Amino acid sequence: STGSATTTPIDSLDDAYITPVQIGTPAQTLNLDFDTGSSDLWVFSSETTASEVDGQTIYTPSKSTTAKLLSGATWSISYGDGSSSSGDVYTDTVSVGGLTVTGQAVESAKKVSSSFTEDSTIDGLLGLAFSTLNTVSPTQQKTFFDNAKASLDSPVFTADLGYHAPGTYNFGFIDTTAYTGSITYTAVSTKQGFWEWTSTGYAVGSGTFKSTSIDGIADTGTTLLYLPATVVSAYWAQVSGAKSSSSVGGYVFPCSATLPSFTFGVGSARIVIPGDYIDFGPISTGSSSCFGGIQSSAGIGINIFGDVALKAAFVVFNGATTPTLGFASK
Repeated sequence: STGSATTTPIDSLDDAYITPVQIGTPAQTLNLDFDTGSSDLWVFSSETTASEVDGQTIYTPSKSTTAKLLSGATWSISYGDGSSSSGDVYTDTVSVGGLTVTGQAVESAKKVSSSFTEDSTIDGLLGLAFSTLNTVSPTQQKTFFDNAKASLDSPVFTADLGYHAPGTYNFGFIDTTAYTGSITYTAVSTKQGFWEWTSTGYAVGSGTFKSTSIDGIADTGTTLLYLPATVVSAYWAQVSGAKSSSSVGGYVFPCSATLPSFTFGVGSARIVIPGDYIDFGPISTGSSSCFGGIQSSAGIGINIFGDVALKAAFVVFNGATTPTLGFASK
């Protein structure tokens, strides 16, 4: 089997991408944030505290003839940005782009933190990291991809995120028309439960490539590119007037600037992020200070190849017995 679904930016900045997901019978379609940095499929639901729901579409298990309470199971997750959610668990039929999994754990939120309530466009998350990170207790549950894997033509999914445009998540096949050149594959460590890999270096604009190992995660659920402070300082030093602002929370730059590209290495291959992808617009409406799309990871504990980086590539998440990542230009 295979599946193919379009993923759509939630706003004009590509802050996140939503993909329609069919849950239950008859189908209830919710728009979920596919997140290769986590491993829970959770949804706003009829059980979510009413004051914490503000425009999201909810899953109502009592209206699904295939829903079953997973008795005794609870979940609770805290994300790297400080947000969180928790609740109980149903199993139900879940379909993405024509690919159907029966018995998928659907984590129904009883509580969500304010950042979720305040974003009416995201109805929940669909985790695509390794199932070892799933938070369901006392019986850990598998991700949608792990449940689908055995049925897929090939045990892979691909992320093809758009710049200011829709893109595609494919399951079970690699669309050879979706990229240029060849796909370069690179080793993955699953020791932390992430799609963790080592970039071979970087360049700023037309500058020389610096060969240096940068360990980080491929994370579709993170907006920006978070790299070591040395690398980030080297980038922003090429933008007149750019500075790190403690009050704003990162590097800002004059909105009048033209940003240089940023290149990252994948083996001997190179992925070029155009400068325009690094512009996240005014820090507040009407400001002439703009927020940068490359930020320091120093306060995180891990480097994160988020959407800014991934949208410059066609990315293969190869879930074979020994997982690997593939990157191609497009």
